[PDB]
Amino acid sequence: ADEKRLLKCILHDYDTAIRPVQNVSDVVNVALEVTVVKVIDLDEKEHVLTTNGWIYHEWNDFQLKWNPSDYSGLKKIRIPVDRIWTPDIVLFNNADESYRYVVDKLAVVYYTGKVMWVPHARLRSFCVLDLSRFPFDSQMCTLVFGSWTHDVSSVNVTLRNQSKVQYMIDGKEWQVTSVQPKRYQWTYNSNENYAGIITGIKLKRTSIYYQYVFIMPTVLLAFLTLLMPFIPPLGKERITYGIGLVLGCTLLLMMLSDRMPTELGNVPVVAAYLAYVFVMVAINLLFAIMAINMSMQQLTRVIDRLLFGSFLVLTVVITISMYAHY
Amino acid sequence: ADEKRLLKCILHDYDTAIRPVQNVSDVVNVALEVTVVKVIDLDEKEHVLTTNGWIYHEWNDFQLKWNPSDYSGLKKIRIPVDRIWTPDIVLFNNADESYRYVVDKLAVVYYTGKVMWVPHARLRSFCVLDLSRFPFDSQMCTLVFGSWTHDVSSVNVTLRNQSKVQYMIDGKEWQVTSVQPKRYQWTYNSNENYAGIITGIKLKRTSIYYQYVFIMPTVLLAFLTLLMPFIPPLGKERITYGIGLVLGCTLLLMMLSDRMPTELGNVPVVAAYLAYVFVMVAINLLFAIMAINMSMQQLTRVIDRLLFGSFLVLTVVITISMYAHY
Amino acid sequence: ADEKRLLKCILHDYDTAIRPVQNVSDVVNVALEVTVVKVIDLDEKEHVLTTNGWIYHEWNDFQLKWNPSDYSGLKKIRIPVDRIWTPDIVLFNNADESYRYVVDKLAVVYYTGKVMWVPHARLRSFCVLDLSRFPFDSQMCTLVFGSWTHDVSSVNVTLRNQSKVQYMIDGKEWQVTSVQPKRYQWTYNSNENYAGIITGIKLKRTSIYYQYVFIMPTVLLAFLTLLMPFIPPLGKERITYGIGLVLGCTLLLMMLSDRMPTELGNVPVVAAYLAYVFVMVAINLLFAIMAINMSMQQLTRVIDRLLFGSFLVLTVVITISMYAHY
Amino acid sequence: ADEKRLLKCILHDYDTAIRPVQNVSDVVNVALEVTVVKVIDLDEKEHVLTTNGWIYHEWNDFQLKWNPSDYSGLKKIRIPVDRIWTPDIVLFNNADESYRYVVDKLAVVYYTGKVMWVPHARLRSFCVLDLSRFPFDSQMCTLVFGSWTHDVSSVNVTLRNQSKVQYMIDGKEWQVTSVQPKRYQWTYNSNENYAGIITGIKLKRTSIYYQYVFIMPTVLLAFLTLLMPFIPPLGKERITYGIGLVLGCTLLLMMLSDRMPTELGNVPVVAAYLAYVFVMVAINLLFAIMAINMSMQQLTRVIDRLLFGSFLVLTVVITISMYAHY
Amino acid sequence: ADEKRLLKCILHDYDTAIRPVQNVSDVVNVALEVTVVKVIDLDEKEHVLTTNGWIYHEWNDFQLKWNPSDYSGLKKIRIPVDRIWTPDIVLFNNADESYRYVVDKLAVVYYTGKVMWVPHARLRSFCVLDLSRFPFDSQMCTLVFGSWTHDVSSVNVTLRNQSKVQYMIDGKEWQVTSVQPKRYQWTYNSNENYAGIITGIKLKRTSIYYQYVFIMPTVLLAFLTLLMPFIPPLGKERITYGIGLVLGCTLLLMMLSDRMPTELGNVPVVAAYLAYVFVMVAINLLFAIMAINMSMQQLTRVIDRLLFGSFLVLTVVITISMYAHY
Ligand SMILES: *[C@@H]1O[C@H](CO)[C@@H](O)[C@H](O)[C@H]1NC(C)=O
Ligand SMILES: *[C@@H]1O[C@H](CO)[C@@H](O)[C@H](O)[C@H]1NC(C)=O
Ligand SMILES: *[C@@H]1O[C@H](CO)[C@@H](O)[C@H](O)[C@H]1NC(C)=O
Ligand SMILES: *[C@@H]1O[C@H](CO)[C@@H](O)[C@H](O)[C@H]1NC(C)=O
Repeated sequence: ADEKRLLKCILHDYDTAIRPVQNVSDVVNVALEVTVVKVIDLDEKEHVLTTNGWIYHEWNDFQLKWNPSDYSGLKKIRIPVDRIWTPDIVLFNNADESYRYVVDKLAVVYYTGKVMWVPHARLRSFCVLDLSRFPFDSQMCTLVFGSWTHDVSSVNVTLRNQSKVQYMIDGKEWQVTSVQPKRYQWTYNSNENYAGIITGIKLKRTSIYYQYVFIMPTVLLAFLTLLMPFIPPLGKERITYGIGLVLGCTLLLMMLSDRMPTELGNVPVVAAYLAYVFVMVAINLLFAIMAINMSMQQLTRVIDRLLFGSFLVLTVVITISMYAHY
Repeated sequence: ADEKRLLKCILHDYDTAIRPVQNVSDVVNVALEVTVVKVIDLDEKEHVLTTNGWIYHEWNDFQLKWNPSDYSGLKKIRIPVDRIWTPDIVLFNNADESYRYVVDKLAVVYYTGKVMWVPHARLRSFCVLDLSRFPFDSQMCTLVFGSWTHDVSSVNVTLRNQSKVQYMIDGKEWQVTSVQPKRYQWTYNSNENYAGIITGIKLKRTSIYYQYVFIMPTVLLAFLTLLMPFIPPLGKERITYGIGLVLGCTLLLMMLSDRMPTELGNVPVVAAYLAYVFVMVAINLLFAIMAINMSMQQLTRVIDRLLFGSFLVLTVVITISMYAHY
Repeated sequence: ADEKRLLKCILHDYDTAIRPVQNVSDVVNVALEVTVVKVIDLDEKEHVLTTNGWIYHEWNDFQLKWNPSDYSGLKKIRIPVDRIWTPDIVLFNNADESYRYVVDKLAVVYYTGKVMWVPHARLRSFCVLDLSRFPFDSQMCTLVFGSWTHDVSSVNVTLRNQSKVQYMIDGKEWQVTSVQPKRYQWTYNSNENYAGIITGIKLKRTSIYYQYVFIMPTVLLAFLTLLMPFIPPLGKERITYGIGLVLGCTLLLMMLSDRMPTELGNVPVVAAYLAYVFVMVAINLLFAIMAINMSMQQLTRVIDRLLFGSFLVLTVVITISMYAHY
Repeated sequence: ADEKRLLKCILHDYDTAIRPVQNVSDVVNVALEVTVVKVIDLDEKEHVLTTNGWIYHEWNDFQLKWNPSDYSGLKKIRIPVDRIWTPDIVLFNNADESYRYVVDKLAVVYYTGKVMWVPHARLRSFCVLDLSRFPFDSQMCTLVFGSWTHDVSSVNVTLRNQSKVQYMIDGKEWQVTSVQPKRYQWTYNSNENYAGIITGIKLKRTSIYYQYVFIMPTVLLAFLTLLMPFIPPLGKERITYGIGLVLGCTLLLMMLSDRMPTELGNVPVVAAYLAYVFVMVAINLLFAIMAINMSMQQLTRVIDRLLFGSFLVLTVVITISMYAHY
Repeated sequence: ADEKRLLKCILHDYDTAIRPVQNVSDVVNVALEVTVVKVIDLDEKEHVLTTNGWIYHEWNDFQLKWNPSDYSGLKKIRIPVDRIWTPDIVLFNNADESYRYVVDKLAVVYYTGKVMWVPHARLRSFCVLDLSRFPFDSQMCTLVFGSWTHDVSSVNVTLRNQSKVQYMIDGKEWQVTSVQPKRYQWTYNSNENYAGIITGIKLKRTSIYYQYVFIMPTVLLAFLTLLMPFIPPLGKERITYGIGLVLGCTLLLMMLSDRMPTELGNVPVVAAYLAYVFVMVAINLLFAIMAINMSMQQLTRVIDRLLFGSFLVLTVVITISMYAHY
C-alpha cells in the first residue's frame, strides 16, 4: 500500500481551484507544445479545419514535492485530471460547440513537481483560405492556444525549450507542413494584457480529385466552343451545338456551386474560367445568329475567320495564364 | 498557504442558490456586455446566425467582502463558477438544443465584490432577414439577452458603463458592424415585468459568390433570349434554341431552389428575374410557333421587329430597375 | 442572514423523490400551461415540427411551507429543481433522443405552495401533415403532454385556471394559430388510467417560395405542351419540341422529389399535375409519330384540331379544379 | 411523514450494484415486453430503423420486503432509477452512441416487490431490408434484446405471462405488424452462455410517393422508346429523339442512385427496369444508325416492324412478370 | 447478505487511481482482443469506418482476492467500472469526438482477480483507401489500440493466450475478413517507450450498387460512341448526336463526382474511363466538324472507317485491360 499513502499524504488539503504557486505575486511558467498527427477534413463551406493531435503541457507544482529515496522511487505517478489542478488554455478559434477532450483523464507527475500531461483531441478550427489559386493553392492555417479566464498575472504560456518537432506529414489528399510556433502578446483590453501561442500549418492540396474532375471538362467544353464557327450557318445544328454547350456549361456551373463554397473571398480561377467560356458562348452564339440572319454574296467567311483567329489567341493566352499558376 | 486560507474562511456557508444581496428586498444591479469576435455562418434555410463571442457580467457580492490590506494584497482571485453564485441570464432565441458554454468554468473575483466573469460561446440565434434585396441585402440581426427564471424584482440587467465599443470586424464573406445595445421593458405577464438587453448587428454581404453563381449566367442568357427572335422560322432551330433555354432555365431554377431558402418573405429579385426570363421564353416560343404556323406574304418582318423592340425596352427597364439596388 | 437560515430549516430532509402530498391517498392538482413563442421548422421528411416555447407548471407542497409575516416577508424564493421535487411531465412524441431542457435549472416558489416553475425548450414533436392540399394546406399539429411513470392515482395534470392565452404569433413563412388545450383520459393499459393534455396549432402555409418554385414552372410547361399541336410534323422540330418537354419534365420531377419528402399520405396536386403533363407528352408524341408516319391524305388538320381542343378544355377544367382549393 | 420513513428504512444498506437476490446461487427472474408505438423512419442508406417504443420489465426485489398493514397501506411507491438496482438489458443492434432513454428516471415498487419499470425510447436498430421486391416488399426485421454485461448465472430474461400483444400500429406511410417475441439461449462457449429476446416487425411500405416518382417516369419513357421506331430515318429527328431518351434515362438513373441506397443486396427491380430500358435505347439507336447508314431501296420497313413486334412483346412480358408479384 | 459483506470488505481503501500492482516497479500484463460483430459503413469521403464491435480485456488485481470456499463459492461478482481501476486503452484513430462506450458500466471479476470486462462500442476508425481498383477493390484497413496516458513502465498491452478468432463475417454489401492481431512498440519519444495492438480487416466490396450505377451506363455509352461515326456528316444530326453525348457525359460526371469521394489519392479507373470517353467525344466531334466543313470527292469514308477501327481497338484493349484484374 505505497501509492495509497502517497495519495493520502499529497491530497491532504488539495483544492482543485487554488493557483498552484508558492508566492502569490509570482507567476508560473506554463509550457505548451502542440503537435498535429493527421488532417481529417477541410470544409471550406464554413472555413472549418478538423485535424487530430496532442498538446504537451509542463509546469512545476509547488505543493507536489516528495523524496523518492525513502519512498522506493516511483517518481512517476498517474493522477486523474479531476483530482489535480488543470490549466485553462484552450483554442481561441475552436469550431466545436463544446471544447471536448479525448482520453484527457489522467496526467503523470514527477517527484520534482514536473507534470508531463499530454491531452489529445481532434481540434476543429477556422483559418482563412485563398481560393484564387484553387485548386493549385497553398492555403495556410493557424492554430492558436491561450487562456481567457486568467491573464499573465497568473500563468506564463511559454514554448518548449526543445523544438525538434520539424516533421512533414504528407497524406494521400493533403500535405501538412509544420511551422515553428511563436509567442504573441494578445491584448484583451487597455488595463489587462493576455498571451497566446501561434503555430502554422502549410496545407498543400495534393488531391488530384478537384482539378481532375473540374478543370478537365471545362477545358474540353472550351475546346468544343473553339470549334463552333467551323460549322456552316446553314447546317441547322450550329445553334443547336451552341445551346448544347450552354446546357453543359450550366451543368458545370451548378456542380461547381454545389462544391465550391458559398463563403468566398476572391473569385476562384476555375469559376472565372467557366464564366469566361460562358460569355465566350454568349458572344459566339450572337455572331452565329448575326451570320445566319444576314445570310437570308455571303461574305461571312472573312468574318468568322477573323473571329476564329481572335478566339484562338485569347483562349491560348488565357490557358497559358491559368497554367502558369500550376 | 494564503489563498487556501481565503477559500476556507470565505466559503464557510456559501450556498449556490441564495441571492447575493444584503437587504432581502433590495435587488442587485447586474451589468451585461456582449461582444461578437467573428461571424461563422448565416444560414437562411432556418434564419440561423452562428457567431462566436463573449459575454461580460458584473455584480457586487455582499458575502464576498474583505480587505487587501491585512490579507497581503492579492485582490485578484480565480474561482470556478460551480462554487459561486451564477446569474441565470441567457439568450432568448438560441438555436442550439442546449445552451452550451465554452471555457465557462472560471471567473475572477475582487475584494470589493467585482466579478468579471467572461463566458465565451458560439451563439446561434434567430433574426428576420429581408430577402427582397437578396443577394444585395443588408439584413439586420438582433442578439438579445435576459432572465427567464427571475424578473426585475430580483436583479437589474444594465449595460456596461463604457459604451464606446464601436469596433469594425470584417470577414472574408460578410462584414459586421456593431450597434450599441439598449435595455427594454419586456412583459412576460400583467403582474410581472422583465428586462431585456438587445444589440444590433449590421450584416452586409461582402461575398462575391452569389452574384457570380446566379446573376451573371441568368442575365446573359436573358440577353440571349432578347436576341433570339432574329432566327428565321424556316431554320427549324427556333424551337430547339428556345427549348434549350427552357432546360437551362429549369436547371438555374433547380440550383436557386437548392440554395435560396424555403423560409421566404418577399420574393427575391433574382428569383423574380429568373421567373421573368422563364415567361420570356414561354412568350417568344408562343410567338415563334404562331409565326411558323402562319408561314407554312412575308408579314413576320414587322411582327418580329416590333417584338424585338418591345422586349428590348422591357429588358433594359428591368435591368436598370434591378441594378438600382446596387 | 435570513434567507440562509430559511433554506437550512426548509431543506432539512426534503428528498427529491417523495410525493409532495399530505395524505398518501390524496393526489396533487398539477396544472400545465404550454405556450409556443416562435416556430423554427416543419420538416415533413419525418413529419417533425420544431417550435420553441415555455411550459407553466403548478403544484402544491404541504411539506414545504413557512410564514413570511414574522420573517420580513420575502415570499418569492428561487430554488433550483435539483433540490426540489419535480413532476415527470414529458411530451409524448418528442423527436430529440433526450427530452432536454433550456434554462430550467431554477424555479420560483411562493409561501403557500404555488411554485411558478417555468421551463423553456425547443420542442420537436410529431404530428400528421395533410399533403393532399399542399401547398395550399392547413396541416394541424398536436402537442400532447403527460406523465408516463406514475398515474392519476399520484398526480392530476389539469389546466391553468384562466385560459386567456389566445395569441396570434404568425411568422414570415408560416401562420400559427393557437387552439385552447383539452384534457383527455388517456389509458396506459386496461387496469391503469392516465391523463393527457393536448393543444392544437393551425399551420397556414404563407411561404411564397414553394408556389413560385413549383406551380409556375409546371403550369407554364403544360401551357407549352398545349402549343405543340400547331407545329407541322414535317418541320423536323415537333419531335425535338416534345423531347425537350420530356427532359424539362424529368428535371422538374427530379428536383420536386428532392424537395417534396418521401413520407407522404395522399398524392399531392403538384405530383398529379406533373404526371398529367407527362401523359400529355406521351400522347402528343404518339400522335406526332402517327402523323409523320402517315405523311412519310393530309387529313391531320381535323385530327390535331380536335386534339388541341380536347386537351385545352380538360387542362383548363383541371386547373380550375385545383385552383378551387386555394 | 410516512413515505419518508419508508425511504429511510428501506434504503438502509442498499447499494446500487449488488444483485437483488437472497440465495447467492439463485438467479432473479426478469421479464421483458417491448412495444412499438410509432415508427420514426427507415433509412436504408445504413439499414437503420428508428422506432419509438417502450420496454416493460419484471423482477422481484429481495430487499424490498415489507407489509402495508402496519404502515397505513401505501402499497405504491415511486423510486428513481439512480438509487435502485436496474437490469442491463440492451438492444443488440442499437445505432446511437449511447443507450439513451426518455423519462427513465422513476419506477414503481410495491410491498410484494414488483416493479413496472417502463422506459420509453426512440430505438435506432439495425435490421435487414429486402429491396429486390421494391416497392411490393414484406421485409421482416427484428429487434433483439439481451444482457451483454452479465450472463445467465445472474438473471433469467423471460417474457410476460400475459402475451395479449395482438395490436397493429397502422400508419399513413408505413404499416407495422407485430410478431410475438421469442427467447433463445445464446451460446458463446462452454464456460459462458447468453440469452436473447426477439421481436419481429413486418414493414408494409404503404408510401405512394415511391411508385409515382420512380415507376411512372420509367414506364412512360419505356412507352416512348417502344413507339419511337415508326419515326423514319430520313426525318433527321430519330437520332435526336433517341439521344433525348438517353439524357432522360440518365437523369432517372442519377435520381434513383441519389434515392436508392448504396448499401444494396440484390438489384432493385425498378433499377433493373431502368437499366433495361436504357440498354433498350442503346440497342434501338444502334439499329437506327445502321439503317440510316445503309439508307445512303427502303428495306427498313420489315426490319423495324419486326423490331417493334419483338421489343413490344418482350416489354409487355417483363412488365407483367414484374407486376405478377402482387 | 454475504455479497454486501464482500463489497464492504474488498472496497475498504480502493481508490480509482492507484495502479493495481503488488510491486510498484512491476508492471501488469494486460491482454486485449478486439472483435467486430458487424460493420455499419465505410465512407471514403472522410476515410471513416463505422463498425460495431467489442473489446476483451484481461488483467489481475492484487487487491481483489478472496477465498470462495469460506464464502459459499460465488467467485463471479459484477462490479461497475466507475468504482474499480480501469485501463485507459483507446483507439489511436477514433473519429467520434468522445471515445464513447455502450453498456460498458459493469464488469464481472473472479476470485483469482481475472477480470471479464466486456465493453462494446460502435468504433469509428480511420481507413486508407486504395481506390485504384475502385470499385472492384480489396482495401484493407486497420484498427490500433494503445495506452496514451501511461506507458510500458505501467502496464503491458499483450494478446490472449489463444488467437482462434478466424471468423468470416460476410455482409450483404461488404465482406469482412479478420486478420490476426499483432503487437508493435509505439514510440512517443526517444526516452519513453509505448505500445500498440494492431488488427487488420480485408474489405471486399460485395455491393452491386456501384457497378450497376456507373460502369454499365459508361460502357454502353462508350459502345454507342464507338458506333456513332457511321452517321453521315450531312445528316444534320451528327453534331446534335455528339452534343447529346456531351450533355449525357456531363450529367454522368456530375453524379459520379457527387458520389465518388472528394478525398482521393490515385484516380479511380471509372473516372479515368469517363474522362477518356470525354476525350473520345471531343476527338470525334473534331473529326466530324472537319468532315462537314471539308464536304463543302467525298473521301471522308476512308477517314472515318480508319477512325472507327482505331477507336474500336483502343476501347476493346483498355476494357479488357481493366476487366482482367476482376
Ligand atoms: C515569461 O513572460 C516573459 C514576459 O517578460 C517572457 O519574456 C518569457 O517568455 C516568459 N518566461 C521567462 C521568465 O523567460
Ligand atoms: C436599474 O438600472 C437602471 C438603468 O436602466 C436604473 O434605473 C437603476 O440603476 C436601476 N433601477 C431599477 C431598479 O430599474
Ligand atoms: C383532480 O382534482 C380534481 C379537482 O377538481 C378532481 O375533479 C379529480 O378528482 C382529480 N383528478 C382528475 C380525474 O381530474
Ligand atoms: C427462466 O429460464 C429458465 C432456464 O434458465 C427457463 O426455465 C424459463 O425459460 C424461465 N422460467 C423460469 C422461471 O424457470
